[PDB]
Amino acid sequence: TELSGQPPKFGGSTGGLLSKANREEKYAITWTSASEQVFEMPTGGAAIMNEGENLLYLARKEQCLALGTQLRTKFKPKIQDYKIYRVYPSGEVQYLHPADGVFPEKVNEGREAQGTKTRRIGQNPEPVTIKFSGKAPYEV
Amino acid sequence: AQASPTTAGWSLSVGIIMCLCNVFAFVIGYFAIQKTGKGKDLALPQLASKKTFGLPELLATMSFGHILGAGMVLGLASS
Amino acid sequence: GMAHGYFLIGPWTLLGPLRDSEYQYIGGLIGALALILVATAALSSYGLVTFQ
Amino acid sequence: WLTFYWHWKHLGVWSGNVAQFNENSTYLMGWFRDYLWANSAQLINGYNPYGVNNLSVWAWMFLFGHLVWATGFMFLISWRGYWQELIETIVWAHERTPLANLVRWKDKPVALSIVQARLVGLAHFTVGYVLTYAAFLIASTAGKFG
Amino acid sequence: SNQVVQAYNGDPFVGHLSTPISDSAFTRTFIGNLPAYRKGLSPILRGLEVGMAHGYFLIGPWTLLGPLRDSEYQYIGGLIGALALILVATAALSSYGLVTFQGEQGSGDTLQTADGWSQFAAGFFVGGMGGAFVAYFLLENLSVVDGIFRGLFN
Amino acid sequence: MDGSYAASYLPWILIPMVGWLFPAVTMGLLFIHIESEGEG
Amino acid sequence: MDGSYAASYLPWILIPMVGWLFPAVTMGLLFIHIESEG
Amino acid sequence: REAKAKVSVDNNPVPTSFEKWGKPGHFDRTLARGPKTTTWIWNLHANAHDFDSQTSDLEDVSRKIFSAHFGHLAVVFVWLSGMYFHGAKFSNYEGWLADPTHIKPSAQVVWPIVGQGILNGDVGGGFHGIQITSGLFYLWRASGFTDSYQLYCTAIGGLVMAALMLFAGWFHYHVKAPKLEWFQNVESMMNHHLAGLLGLGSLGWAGHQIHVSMPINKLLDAGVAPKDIPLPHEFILEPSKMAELYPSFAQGLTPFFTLNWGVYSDFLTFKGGLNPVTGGLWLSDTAHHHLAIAVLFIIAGHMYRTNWGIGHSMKEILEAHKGPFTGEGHKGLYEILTTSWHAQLAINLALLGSLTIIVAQHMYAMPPYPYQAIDYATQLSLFTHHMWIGGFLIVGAGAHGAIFMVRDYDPAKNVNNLLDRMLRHRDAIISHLNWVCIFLGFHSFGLYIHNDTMRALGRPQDMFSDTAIQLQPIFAQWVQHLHTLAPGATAPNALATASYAFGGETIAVAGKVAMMPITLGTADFMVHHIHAFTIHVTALILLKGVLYARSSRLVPDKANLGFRFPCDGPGRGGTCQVSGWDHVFLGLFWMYNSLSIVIFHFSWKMQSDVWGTVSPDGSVTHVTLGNFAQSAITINGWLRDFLWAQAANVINSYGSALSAYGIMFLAGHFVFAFSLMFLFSGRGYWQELIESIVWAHNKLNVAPAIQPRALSIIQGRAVGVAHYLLGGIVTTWAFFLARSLSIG
Ligand code: CLA
Ligand code: CLA
Ligand code: CLA
Ligand code: CLA
Ligand code: CLA
Ligand code: CLA
Ligand SMILES: CCCCCCCCCCCCCCCC(=O)OC[C@H](COP(=O)(O)OC[C@@H](O)CO)OC(=O)CCCCCCCCCCCCCCC
Ligand SMILES: CC1=C(/C=C/C(C)=C\C=C\C(C)=C\C=C\C=C(C)\C=C\C=C(C)\C=C\C2=C(C)CCCC2(C)C)C(C)(C)CCC1
Ligand code: SF4
Ligand SMILES: [Ca+2]
Ligand SMILES: [Ca+2]
Ligand SMILES: [Cl-]
Repeated sequence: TELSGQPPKFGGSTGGLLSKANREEKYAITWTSASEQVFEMPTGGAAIMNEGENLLYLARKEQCLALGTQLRTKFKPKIQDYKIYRVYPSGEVQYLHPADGVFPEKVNEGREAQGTKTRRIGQNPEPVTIKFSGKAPYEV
Repeated sequence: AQASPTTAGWSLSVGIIMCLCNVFAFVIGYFAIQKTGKGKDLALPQLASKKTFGLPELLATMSFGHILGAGMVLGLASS
Repeated sequence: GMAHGYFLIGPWTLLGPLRDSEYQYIGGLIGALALILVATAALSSYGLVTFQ
Repeated sequence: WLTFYWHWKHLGVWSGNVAQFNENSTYLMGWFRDYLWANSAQLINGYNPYGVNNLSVWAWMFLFGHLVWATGFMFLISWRGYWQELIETIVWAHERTPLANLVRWKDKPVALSIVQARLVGLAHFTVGYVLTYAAFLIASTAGKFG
Repeated sequence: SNQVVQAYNGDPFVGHLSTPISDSAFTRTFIGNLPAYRKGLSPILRGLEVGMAHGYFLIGPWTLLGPLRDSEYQYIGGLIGALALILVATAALSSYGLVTFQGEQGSGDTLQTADGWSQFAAGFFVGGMGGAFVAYFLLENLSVVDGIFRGLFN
Repeated sequence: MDGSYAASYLPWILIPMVGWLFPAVTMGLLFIHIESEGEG
Repeated sequence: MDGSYAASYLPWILIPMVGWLFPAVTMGLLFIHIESEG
Repeated sequence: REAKAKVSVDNNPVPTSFEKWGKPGHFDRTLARGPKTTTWIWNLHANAHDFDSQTSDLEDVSRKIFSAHFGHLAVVFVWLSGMYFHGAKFSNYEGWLADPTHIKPSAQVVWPIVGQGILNGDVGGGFHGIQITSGLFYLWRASGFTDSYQLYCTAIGGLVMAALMLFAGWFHYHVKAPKLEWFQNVESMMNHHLAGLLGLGSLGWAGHQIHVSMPINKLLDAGVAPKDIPLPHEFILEPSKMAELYPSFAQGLTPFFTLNWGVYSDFLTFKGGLNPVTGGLWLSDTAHHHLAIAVLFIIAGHMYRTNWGIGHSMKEILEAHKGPFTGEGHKGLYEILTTSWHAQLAINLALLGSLTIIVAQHMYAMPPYPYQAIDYATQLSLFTHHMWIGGFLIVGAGAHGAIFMVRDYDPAKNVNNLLDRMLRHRDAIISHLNWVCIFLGFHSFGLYIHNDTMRALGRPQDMFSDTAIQLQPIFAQWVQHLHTLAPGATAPNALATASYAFGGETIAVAGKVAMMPITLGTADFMVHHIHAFTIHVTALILLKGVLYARSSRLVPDKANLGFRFPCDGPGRGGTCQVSGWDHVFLGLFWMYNSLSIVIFHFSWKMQSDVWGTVSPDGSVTHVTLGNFAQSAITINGWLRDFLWAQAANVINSYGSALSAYGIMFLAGHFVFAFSLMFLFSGRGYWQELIESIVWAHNKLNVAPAIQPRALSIIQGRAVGVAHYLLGGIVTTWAFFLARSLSIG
């Protein structure tokens, strides 16, 4: 729906969003803070997160995830309620992280298994046996 | 082709130039020194402005007065 | 512009200060070109102010 | 190594002075001064502050091969990520400089890939190798006439 | 608010800063009124003015430093160099527009379209040829300009 | 019109700049400015 | 530049063509082809 | 040992033992478990001095640093005493002092064996040895050394001092280890380093010059011969022996305290020129200079507040400096330079390398030591030596700036200060520096390429030369003119010019020239722009490495990867050499390139338009006949008339005392080619080859328990760049030394 939260206190920088955010895509990180704190900006320099809700727009998903790891690993009351979404130029918002409300580090029911091979690594088919096809040993 | 100095300080170089520069520097210190009586060695009572608050203030202001006086002497001596 | 630039060469060509020199027609040309430049600036300023 | 051996021995054979090669090819300073340094004297004078002879193109191509070889060194020693960051700063520059904002790239500029960088450094290395040795071979053997 | 540097357009998280050089009143007014950005202009007029200026100043380099500078054909050589560089620049502009506006056309500004960019290229070509030729014509006839400025023909 | 004073090439171009270019440019800027229908 | 060989007028215009016209045309065609569809 | 000071030490923090000497890797917990792979060995050397990765206590780190400083000072004392002893019992310093103009300064005798005895060439007076270029004999003559026994005594004093520094390191790391509070007294440390180290040092050296250097040298230049000069202390025992040289001494130190300074104009001069007898700076001028510098430094050593209220608080000064452009300004810089060792190290390395390059540039054109300008080999050697030292120190400054960025940078304490805003517009900084480097490269090297192409095509009039399209360095010529007009006008009391390189008399001593006007033309303009270009590229690499150490658009979490890491995988198109260490790695190559072109310019210009002989007519015939103007404008000129020509001495050096220079020439070439293998390949191929060789050893049960591992990516890069720099610098060392020793 509509992303809510106060922007962090920041004086500006040249490492933020570019034309991609409006032409292609953008990302958003929201998080609640127990107090006005100082954090490091993935785009360079320091910023101040407000006490309460904080919404911040970033250019790439890895930047939001770096901010999330910093929130959850570098503060006395660990910030782990952060959410990462992807915003499109049509204003559409796609919730991303954590996918099922639970961090992917720990198991949670309801998740399907994708990219899982029943065989071993060294049990891949020889390439000559699948040549002149559009597949590779790790795909059949 | 050297700058001409003065030999004996007599009545001009001392008192009229050196001591007056020392007094000017003492005033400049008494006005502008932030921490005046913060030295580990304390001065003896108060007396007048010849030395009032702390031995280090008097020492530093006499050093600055000597700087000013040497400059003014070698200046008025024509360089 | 074709009509105006064509006919504007005449006045200075026959009556300008270089009319009695070796640079008669060049004098007319220079005059007419400068005049058309100023006229273009006038036209453009007009467009700039009246269609805000 | 092949062509150095062949050319030095054959220069000796052609000039009748096989003694130089037979006596100096044993230590490597012999190769450094009697072969490379010596037979270059003509080449590097194809053009000079005094004029131009028929070795102007060969001297210019000698230096061209040197340049291309070093430019290959460029791609060979420095590896991608540094360049991708530099290109990112240049992209920032272009998006924020007026008048140039009227213009935008159709393909997003990115640093050469790792394998591409090896291939390009090696291509320059080989171009330079061949061109500089061909210039030396031709100019020396032609200015000496063997 | 003693700080003269602030966020760009009130967004500290956009990759830019507002500085006296990037976003001051003088820069806004000057850059915004150059033929590229002057409000309301048609692409062919922007192109014409830009070309006039560029063809005019492109006469100089080869005029004074080119190979024919030491010949009886200095000005003609500078003219030829300018005209050819403007022809290549025009081909570049046309090709840029050809590849950048292939599909659907945005509605924002007329310059950023296929038709608009080709019109800007036509304006640039015409203005550049004209400015180069008028600069060459002034240099070739510098003597009559001198007599005009000194009142020699009165 | 000539000049034995130093740098007598200066009036050669300065007179047209002070008489033609500066007046035309400043009058154009002022014309645009006094006709600008912004707010007030 | 000259040439005692026959048809010495041919390189006169053929060197610019191989060096300017042909490369500009081929590079323009290949550039349009690289950036086609979108 | 308090004495009402701020001293605070721990009386016994570290016990003295030898057991840890038997456990290689005690300082690293990852290495204490013993080796399993060969990498364990290499890392043991990589983290040896990496005190931060050994312990998270800033106090213990400061103590290790202090004792390591003491150890390094002991090492430098040992080296200086070795030099003094080799001048004492292994050099011809006395035979040289008796007649410098006809003998070559020799030292380090070689044992005649396996043919190497040929390296002991005849230097004059029957002495056989290796000619030295360090210029030690000129320095010792300037100091006033007359007897080799005094060099021996200086060596003994230096060894005693080395023992003292070693004992001090042991005593302050094991006995009285100062606390972290004591190191953070930056105001006191600054006051002392200005007044005590610099002020008192130059004061005592001015005194030594007045009492030893000046009288002895005054006689020495007049031909009194060394053995007839009284000892340096006979001038202190007999005041008349000082008054006969300087009647100003006869009035005593009474004019000093009474500001009657002009009387001292006998030995405190402002001559400015050079000594006509020996071609060095006037020792009276150097003594006057040391006196002024001493007074300046002592006065400066009183600015900062310590234990008496008076003085300047550097925190208040830094925080008081903030403007409309820079936000909160220098706030938080005090805390940085007080709690971070790497920030201090970066600043100090930068300024020290710059000071070293400045030393080179100021000593080549203002020869301070007697008879050092006559000797072209010593001049060139000292120039390039200080050049390379400065370049390496600057690259290290960049390295430690990046290290601070990764390790000690705290965003919570850098809120809108200068560092914060720099990090917030690093994109603008680096993009503009990128453009500036490109513009310089096009407009310096590209000009050379233009000249090469024009000359090759037979069009000399289309070149950038003094005879065609001139690029006159007008500004430098104007400044030189101002320098040549300063004595008498904008320098009233100065007798002569500050240096004759700007212009004036072509001072020549013996048969050779000491210093003449150095003219500047189109080629000089081009070379100076090459210098600007290369310096800008090196600084771009280092500054981008520093500013982007924490993060970038590619790697937003680069700080967590550390300062020294190879990459972050082949993803994102490829992220090799994204770390700050790899930026130092590349900046090393570009520093080598910059400094190589600088020293080549120095050599060719000196040999071409300065160095040479002078015939009894005033006419000067230079070493290589002024070929700089017409040849240093193309690359072919540098290839032919500089590299090909002047390497003839180095290649034909076999069968003489300089054959070692040809040997080391080939050796540097080989080491460059060897570095190329580490620079062009990857670790995986070598690990596969090692796997095959390990199988082969398994076939005969010679398999080592420490598994052989290929060099790590970072280590491969370090080895490659180390061998590259070594090979190239040794090549140019041999070339320069042989050339400047075969030009008379
Ligand atoms: C450095 C920037 C720059 C430059 C290179 C030019 C160059 C040019 N302009 Mg432009 N112009 C500019 C900025 C610039 N302009 C701006 C910011 C504005 C908005 C106020 C205009 C508005 C303007 C108009 C309305 C017109 C031009 C026109 C022209 C061309 C006619 C030659 C001329 O005017 O003399 C050279 C001018 C200068 C050296 C000074 C440039 C800067 C001042 C502020 C321009 C002021 C324009 C002025 C009102 C018109 C001049 C009158 C004319 C008799 C010279 C020429 C190639 C004419 C044209 O033919 O366009 C197709 C025309 O109609 N200009
Ligand atoms: C490689 C670098 C380079 C080189 C070597 C040159 C070389 C030259 N330039 Mg150029 N220039 C350059 C770069 C360079 N330029 C750049 C980067 C710019 C900025 C974009 C300019 C912009 C510039 C301008 C605006 C002009 C030149 C001119 C000239 C020529 C002047 C020499 C001369 O004729 O003397 C003698 C002096 C003159 C001939 C002056 C001409 C008289 C003028 C045109 C009178 C106009 C004033 C008047 C108010 C006009 C308004 C009338 C209106 C009311 C109708 C010369 C050949 C001048 C030129 O081309 O002359 C025609 C000129 O107008 N240059
Ligand atoms: C691969 C063969 C080959 C090569 C390398 C050259 C080389 C050269 N020719 Mg020549 N030429 C050739 C064949 C070739 N020629 C043939 C067969 C003819 C008779 C039809 C000519 C007739 C010709 C003329 C009249 C002239 C040259 C000239 C030249 C010089 C400049 C090129 C040019 O302007 O003319 C362009 C060449 C042509 C118009 C002829 C077409 C070349 C053949 C038929 C096709 C080659 C295709 C081949 C696969 C290469 C494709 C590129 C490759 C990457 C696949 C150049 C050194 C000029 C000169 O004299 O220099 C001073 C010039 O005046 N050539
Ligand atoms: C007048 C007082 C004084 C003096 C002269 C020095 C001098 C020095 N300090 Mg020290 N320091 C001082 C006060 C002083 N400091 C104070 C008050 C503090 C507390 C804030 C410090 C804390 C401090 C630290 C933490 C460090 C230094 C370091 C250094 C050395 C680095 C510079 C160098 O290598 O130069 C050239 C070297 C020499 C000339 C060698 C001579 C060294 C001798 C032993 C000292 C001088 C002799 C002594 C004063 C007796 C003189 C008597 C007689 C000759 C008249 C240097 C010798 C650094 C260091 O250890 O570098 C190795 C270092 O880490 N200083
Ligand atoms: C006062 C100057 C100074 C200080 C004290 C330091 C201090 C430190 N540096 Mg730094 N640095 C400096 C100057 C300095 N550096 C310079 C001049 C450069 C430019 C080259 C660098 C570049 C730099 C890099 C790239 C790195 C450091 C690192 C480090 C840390 C680890 C030390 C180490 O590597 O162990 C011991 C050192 C070695 C085992 C290297 C030995 C290799 C030798 C010297 C080969 C050279 C050959 C020799 C000179 C001549 C040939 C002889 C041969 C034929 C036998 C350490 C705290 C490392 C770090 O991670 O920081 C935390 C690291 O990665 N520095
Ligand atoms: C001679 C060898 C060589 C050359 C050619 C270069 C070239 C360059 N390096 Mg590089 N480098 C080299 C060796 C070399 N490198 C090596 C061995 C390493 C490993 C350590 C590096 C690592 C390195 C780093 C880390 C960096 C550079 C940088 C740069 C660029 C500097 C900017 C500049 O000068 O503008 C341009 C200059 C040129 C292109 C020189 C050639 C110009 C010619 C004369 C003009 C050509 C005329 C025309 C275009 C030809 C048309 C052909 C026709 C058929 C169409 C530059 C393009 C820095 C950079 O990116 O700059 C911002 C940078 O960060 N280099
Ligand atoms: C051809 C003749 C024309 C010559 C003109 C050349 C000068 C014009 C360009 C100079 C730049 C002016 C900005 C600096 C003046 C300046 O520092 O202003 C001061 C300002 C900071 O001042 P504050 O008011 O914040 O001062 C408070 C401080 O105490 C706290 O930091 O710095 C900036 O604005 C940041 C921009 C610097 C980025 C510009 C640097 C560009 C490098 C220029 C290199 C060219 C010369 C190098 C020679 C060594
Ligand atoms: C001062 C200044 C500036 C600068 C400027 C510049 C750098 C320049 C410009 C200049 C220029 C660049 C100019 C121009 C001119 C041009 C022109 C004026 C043109 C023209 C044309 C004509 C006149 C016509 C032609 C023709 C045609 C088109 C048709 C037919 C043929 C003929 C020839 C007739 C600025 C504002 C930035 C800032 C402030 C100061
Ligand atoms: S080539 Fe080496 S440094 Fe580059 S991404 Fe692959 S493993 Fe990392
Ligand atoms: Ca010509
Ligand atoms: Ca008339
Ligand atoms: Cl040449």
